[PDB]
Amino acid sequence: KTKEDMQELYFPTPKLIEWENGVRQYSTVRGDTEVLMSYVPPHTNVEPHQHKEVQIGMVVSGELMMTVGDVTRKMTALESAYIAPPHVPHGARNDTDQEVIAIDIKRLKADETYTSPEDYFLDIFKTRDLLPGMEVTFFVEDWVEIMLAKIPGNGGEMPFHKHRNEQIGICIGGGYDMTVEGCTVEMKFGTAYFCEPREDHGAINRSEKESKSINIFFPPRYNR
Ligand SMILES: O=C(O)C(=O)Cc1ccccc1
Ligand SMILES: [Co+2]
Ligand SMILES: [Co+2]
Ligand SMILES: [Fe+3]
Ligand SMILES: [Fe+3]
Repeated sequence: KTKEDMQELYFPTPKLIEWENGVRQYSTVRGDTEVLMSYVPPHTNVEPHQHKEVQIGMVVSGELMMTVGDVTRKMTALESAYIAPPHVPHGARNDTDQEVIAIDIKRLKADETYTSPEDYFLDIFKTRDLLPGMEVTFFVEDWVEIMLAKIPGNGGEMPFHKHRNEQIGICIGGGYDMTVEGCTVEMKFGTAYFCEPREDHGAINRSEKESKSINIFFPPRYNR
């Protein structure tokens, strides 16, 4: 209805969560899904836990030793992702001298079955550009597609559209305008958006440089 009301739906205001061990997170929520961007300090353990929600994790900057179930893997920035199905224990250590920036999606929606690869970690692959100039890379599982998109500056654009797939995402680069229904927000590093099925959305990068985004489809839209 109103601007504020749409903004709070589609571009929820984040809360900052701080842990005793020094991890800070920015949490944004719409209904069945939470996006959490975490800053994990050098040489820090993230204690293992487990929960009924599924969790998808990816590193955006730095390098993170991640453990899902009994699989431990080194996660490289923008080249790694895993799914921890409901109740599978997971934890991590930033074993480096550098901060780690990560994103987690935590989700529990009716009528979704949360499969994962047998060893949890997904394999990235390129495809042809989504639109010319807009390079994308994906991880895909039966119920979720993760699309990393580089939107060029100087008017790189995703035309305004809708689809039945739910689509949630986060700017992980400089910035661009994103619009959902009646609300346009200037995306910054970390800004999350949530589109329910059929809500119209599009984006335009008017800055002078490319911006990156992680865009996640429930269920897959491109690699079905
Ligand atoms: O492919 C789609 O459905 C999209 O919405 C893609 C997208 C990519 C980058 C910014 C906004 C939307
Ligand atoms: Co978790
Ligand atoms: Co879309
Ligand atoms: Fe939802
Ligand atoms: Fe320009």
